[PDB]
Amino acid sequence: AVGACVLCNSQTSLRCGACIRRPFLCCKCCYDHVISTSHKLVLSVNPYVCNAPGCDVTDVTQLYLGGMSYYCKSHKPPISFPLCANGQVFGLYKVTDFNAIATCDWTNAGDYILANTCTERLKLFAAETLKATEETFKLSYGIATVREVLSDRELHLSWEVGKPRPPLNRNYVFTGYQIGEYTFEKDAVVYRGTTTYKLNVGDYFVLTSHTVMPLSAPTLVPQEHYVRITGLYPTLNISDEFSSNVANYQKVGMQKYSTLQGPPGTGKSHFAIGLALYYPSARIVYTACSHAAVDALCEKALKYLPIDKCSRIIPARARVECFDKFKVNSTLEQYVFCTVNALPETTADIVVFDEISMATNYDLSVVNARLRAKHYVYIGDPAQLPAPRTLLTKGTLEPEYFNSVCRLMKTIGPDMFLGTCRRCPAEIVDTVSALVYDNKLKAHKDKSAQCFKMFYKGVITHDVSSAINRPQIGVVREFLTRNPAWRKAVFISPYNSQNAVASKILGLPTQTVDSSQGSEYDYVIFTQTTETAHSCNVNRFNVAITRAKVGILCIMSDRDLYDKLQFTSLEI
Ligand SMILES: COC(=O)[C@@H]1C[C@@H](O)CN1C(=O)c1ccco1
Ligand SMILES: [Zn+2]
Ligand SMILES: [Zn+2]
Ligand SMILES: [Zn+2]
Repeated sequence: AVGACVLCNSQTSLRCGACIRRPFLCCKCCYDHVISTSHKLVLSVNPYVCNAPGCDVTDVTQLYLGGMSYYCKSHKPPISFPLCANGQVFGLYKVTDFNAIATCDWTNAGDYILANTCTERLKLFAAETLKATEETFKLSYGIATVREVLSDRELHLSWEVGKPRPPLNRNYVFTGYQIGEYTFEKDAVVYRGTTTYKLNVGDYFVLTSHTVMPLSAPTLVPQEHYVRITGLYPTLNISDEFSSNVANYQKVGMQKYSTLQGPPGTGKSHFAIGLALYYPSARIVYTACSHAAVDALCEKALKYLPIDKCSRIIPARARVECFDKFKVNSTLEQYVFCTVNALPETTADIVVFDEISMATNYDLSVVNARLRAKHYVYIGDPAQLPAPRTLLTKGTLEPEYFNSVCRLMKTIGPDMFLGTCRRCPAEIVDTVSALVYDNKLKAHKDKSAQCFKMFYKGVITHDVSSAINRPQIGVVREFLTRNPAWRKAVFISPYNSQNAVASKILGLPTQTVDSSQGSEYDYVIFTQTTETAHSCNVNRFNVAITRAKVGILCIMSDRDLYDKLQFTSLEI
């Protein structure tokens, strides 16, 4: 019970017993906490509760010190001192923002704003607290039981009465019972098992709530600026292919950490892998939150880096199919590609953390705790999608509040910015450059004259809360008959239920805006489906239209985003 104050580091025997994390609070801070919030239980070796038998007084403001013991106003001895007095709570070794983080339910955006504007120790407190709250919320959902098995990829479920049903999509991974993790999509429903198993009737599935470990390392280490490249040894013979990033690679060796903003198709993977060719002796650990982002770094490394010095770290609890061309789980190889949740405890000359808009402050801290590096490089784009905040229902979370890295990129600017989009036809580059990049993103490709927009509200239907717009899919079908080259297009929408309907009617491969991030396709057909804050989110809109290399067809619902699209308008 002897620890350090989460607000001023002063040693104390006190912990808040009403806080879900039970943080150590010193005498000065513990008082300021209990007197301002509903939190009145204070813990030490022994809790601050009335020692008199049968007495249920646990409020520290109603308790006193009777010799070396604690009693309430009804049981205290004549010579007794209040525990709460003189701006302090008695203990050993004798904040407005800490109060709000400790008591908030994490359903408002203002909660996440505070979690990113507070001090560094409060960012960790905020991140463990939020993650613990997100986990305890998983238990609130009802158990799903197999009623009947139709085929190898379709079934019917029975839900627990009195408990809400969790939204059916890929963002919700059930744990089957220990018969492997499973996922669901919309009485015909689709079952998806990680471990192949002959679907058992009666066997149940439950969202496996994982334990929230405490945070020790900061989100960002303290920044250091050096006079020369430190601990890294550059080449002189540097491939012309990567010469455009030499000044930026040197910037990386002259700072403890650096931020890189890379809009879609500006060369982020190319920069990440090229940094290994610039410091050829350096041991680089490549990390991201998702397996897809780590796999995209593996694909780029396979093309430029020696395969024998690469290793893809895969957790023994192998959830989904990932990169197979490196030696698996060899932590000591020069190049280690691994998700944040699977990071081993090791050191590196450079740590590259990719897809930074998808990281939370919890992930930022874990990386600093498992990896001790000479240099840390954060790559991503705050104009792209953030990690889903399952508890957030009220307010919109702005890019400067995604995490510490995003906050820096939106306030003091990124250290480096990849200014030329090489993927998209100019119509798309011109649209997103004005929308989210302050006109600083430039097009490399010409206008393709294959970027179309159509304003068509259709009819909005719902599969619970996930939306469907069948008339917008009907407009796509009409378009495909008249433009059969577009049959090679990927259908994209902000809703999985819209995607499910379009998969059956159009036969095109399907992808939500959120799962399309990081990928590129020749042709994209996007239906906005609705005009909600979700389908109108500028970061989501930016990701949606920057997936295309050649052509895009946008069937729009919102007049605003439709008018901003610098595309050829279509009629019907
Ligand atoms: C990369 O951006 C382009 O290619 C743009 C859009 C394309 O339609 C024409 N273009 C020109 O730069 C240009 C200058 C003079 C005549 O055209
Ligand atoms: Zn304190
Ligand atoms: Zn508390
Ligand atoms: Zn009492």
